[PDB]
Amino acid sequence: DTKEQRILRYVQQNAKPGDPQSVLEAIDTYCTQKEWAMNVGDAKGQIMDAVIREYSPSLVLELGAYCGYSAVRMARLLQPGARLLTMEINPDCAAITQQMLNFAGLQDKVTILNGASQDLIPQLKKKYDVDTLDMVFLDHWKDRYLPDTLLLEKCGLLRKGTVLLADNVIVPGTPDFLAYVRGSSSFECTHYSSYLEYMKVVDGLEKAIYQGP
Ligand SMILES: O=C(NCc1cccc(CNc2ccc3[nH]ncc3c2)c1)c1cc(-c2ccc(F)cc2)cc(O)c1O
Ligand SMILES: [Cl-]
Ligand SMILES: [Cl-]
Ligand SMILES: [Mg+2]
Repeated sequence: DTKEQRILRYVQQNAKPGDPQSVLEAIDTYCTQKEWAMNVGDAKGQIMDAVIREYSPSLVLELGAYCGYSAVRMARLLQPGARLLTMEINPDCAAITQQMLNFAGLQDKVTILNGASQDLIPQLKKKYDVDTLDMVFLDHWKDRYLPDTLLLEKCGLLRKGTVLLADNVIVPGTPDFLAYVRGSSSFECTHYSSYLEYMKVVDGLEKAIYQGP
């Protein structure tokens, strides 16, 4: 019996089906009071919400769903018809995420793909009928942020104005990605200082807006 299963059960027993906000609150309570977990959390979550509301993206890709906290956070603010694709390599966590979204009533807005970003990204166009992405949320292995950004570009998935939003650019940190986007003319970057989920430790989000070649 895992921490992730305990989080899901806590949601199911302490939130209201179909009420995404109650789901977020339940997860944040459990992770504050019972067991820490690597959800983006409320501090960084509020910044995410402000970004999502600014851009109202029609198609979002998330790398690293975990238990679905960020997927619930984003999907609850998407406009009608807008969609989120989220990728998760750990099959147990993919299943938790699907159940989390089902409980939240967000399952028609989100597709949870069980697999590795580097395998799935090149299939997005032909298999998932993607043209280009409006926003990408990076929250998977930190050493994959840079390679998968470059892969997204190679596959023609970025357009002028695509918003990349990256978790954990301070802790654990993603130093190659951060140096790269901040030094590249193809990205316009902004740093949003915040706190590591459920902890009094500084962390932050980076927004990197793609500008084309
Ligand atoms: O490391 C982190 N997250 C990534 C991660 C980690 C483990 C497993 C997976 C498996 N999921 C996965 C992987 C690769 C993938 N490829 N395609 C899809 C896909 C999906 C992903 C993380 C760590 C901390 C943290 C830990 C400890 C601490 F002290 C402070 C902070 C805080 C966070 O907010 C974090 O996000
Ligand atoms: Cl999350
Ligand atoms: Cl928090
Ligand atoms: Mg994270």
